[PDB]
Amino acid sequence: SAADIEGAIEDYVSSFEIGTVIDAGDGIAHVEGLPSV
Amino acid sequence: RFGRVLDAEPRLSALLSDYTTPAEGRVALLDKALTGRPGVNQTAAALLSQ
Amino acid sequence: TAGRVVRITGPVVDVEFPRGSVPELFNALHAEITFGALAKTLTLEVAQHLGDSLVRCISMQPTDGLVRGVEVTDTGASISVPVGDGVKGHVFNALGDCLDDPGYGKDFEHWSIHRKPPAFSDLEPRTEMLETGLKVVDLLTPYVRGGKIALFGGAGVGKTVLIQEMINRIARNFGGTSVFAGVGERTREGNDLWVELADANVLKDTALVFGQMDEPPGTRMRVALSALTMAEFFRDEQGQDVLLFIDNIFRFTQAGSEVSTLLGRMPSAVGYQPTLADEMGELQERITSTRGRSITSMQAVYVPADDYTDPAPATTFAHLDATTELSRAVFSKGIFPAVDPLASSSTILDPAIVGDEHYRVAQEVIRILQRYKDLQDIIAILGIDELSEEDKQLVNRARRIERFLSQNMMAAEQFTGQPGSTVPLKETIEAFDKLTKGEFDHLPEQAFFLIGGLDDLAKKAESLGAKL
Ligand SMILES: Nc1ncnc2c1ncn2[C@@H]1O[C@H](COP(=O)(O)OP(=O)(O)O)[C@@H](O)[C@H]1O
Ligand SMILES: [Mg+2]
Repeated sequence: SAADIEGAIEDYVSSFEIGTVIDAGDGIAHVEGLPSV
Repeated sequence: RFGRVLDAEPRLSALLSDYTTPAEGRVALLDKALTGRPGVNQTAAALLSQ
Repeated sequence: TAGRVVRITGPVVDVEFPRGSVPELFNALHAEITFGALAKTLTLEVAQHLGDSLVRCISMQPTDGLVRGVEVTDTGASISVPVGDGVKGHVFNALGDCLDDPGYGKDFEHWSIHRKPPAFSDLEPRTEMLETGLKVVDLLTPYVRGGKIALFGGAGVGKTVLIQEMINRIARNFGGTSVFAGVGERTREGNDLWVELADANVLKDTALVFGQMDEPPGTRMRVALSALTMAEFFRDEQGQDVLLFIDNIFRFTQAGSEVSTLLGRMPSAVGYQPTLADEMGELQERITSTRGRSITSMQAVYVPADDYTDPAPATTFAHLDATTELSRAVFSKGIFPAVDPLASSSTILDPAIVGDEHYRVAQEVIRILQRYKDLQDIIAILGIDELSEEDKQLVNRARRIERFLSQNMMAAEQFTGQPGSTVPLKETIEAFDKLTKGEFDHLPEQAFFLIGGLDDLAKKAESLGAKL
């Protein structure tokens, strides 16, 4: 069809910030999440 | 055929390739987008979904 | 068909693109920083294809405020700068934006800053002297019209003062176009040069391109290419003589080394990038005169830590027709310009080009200074009184010669209050011939310090109680 695919992907996108410290030490931390930081 | 259309449609391939999103949702997206069409072999559709 | 930022680390940015939309190497891409305080548009130069549709790029502007996953747009071409007669009399940055008149030059012809050097068959050796009026330069390191000239030296030895002096002496009465490239140097110096050229009326014939040491490494890498692109347009299209000034070309190499390790390259010796010689060769081989099209290029080459064996200046040495090497020792002795007469060199300092008299006088001066350098330690320990009479005579002659090689420069007045002077080449040769023969041995050495020709020497000697 090549058109219903776009509708399906748009419906998926429409269907769907605090990070977490994954490690730390010596004054350096690594944090997961925060995609828009 | 599905491989060729996926190669020529990078956006759907990228969305389906990601593994962070729930698997059930991705399978449903593939069904309602590509492999749920009327004229599709059942076995090939099942293999692709798996 | 647009990419997205994936990884950010300092000035290096990784961008992921869709299949078949990976930008070519050196392509310019655009990204948005929307944070109000730092809002801007980043220009990123594609440096590597990492595979998996990823590309590593160097940001031309600081990446502070950049967010992962923001859209990246591909312009389809490398960084391009305006070219034409319109760039004369204006100040640009590495990206071709007009600093003194924003929006100016946007309608000009634009040339990509990445370009292959002239074909070997188009190259032609240049062996014509370019008289400057500076005694040491004219005698021992004669410059070449249409050739490549460099001023080597450590930090604060007078490279910039000499660059300004040569702008005063050569560019002021230059028929053609001048291009100045401030590469990773002080913004204050750039403003001072801009104002000085405006006051001297040379600005109308000069195109200034500034990328300062406060800029990210990419700008310091590409500003030299931008200025060289303008100069290349003037050489190849307009077909007029071009004066090119670069200060400091070492900053190009330094920025390359700064980004090398973040680009994933294993470091070479002395912490430099493995590609130092190749990148420097590309850039320098673009800076040249072809057959019938002349570019006289003068470059200030910073020598890290006064170490002339450092790989950067060592690699740069091979690219010059003439090199004036400034020495920290000479500087600390109060001799200006702080030229090392024994380390400097020129390819046209042979009897065929400069003539037998000039060559002989220069060689005699070099020999005397070399012998004095050899005897300095003995003089320091055992004193001059333990030298042979001929060696005492040579030591006196050498001290006078080394003082006379110093000169009051036009650009040095701001530092000494003494107006500058110019010495014709014939007068310089005659004066140093007389000096090497001991005709001025009776004058005090202080009479030879920071003066011009023989008339200045006579006047200063009279002021000091001696008759020339
Ligand atoms: N001909 C000169 N006469 C007197 N002082 C000079 C002369 N040349 C340089 N100097 C002094 O040395 C300093 C360094 O000069 P400059 O060329 O600006 O630095 P660099 O050598 O690092 O480029 C100047 O600020 C000036 O005070
Ligand atoms: Mg300087």
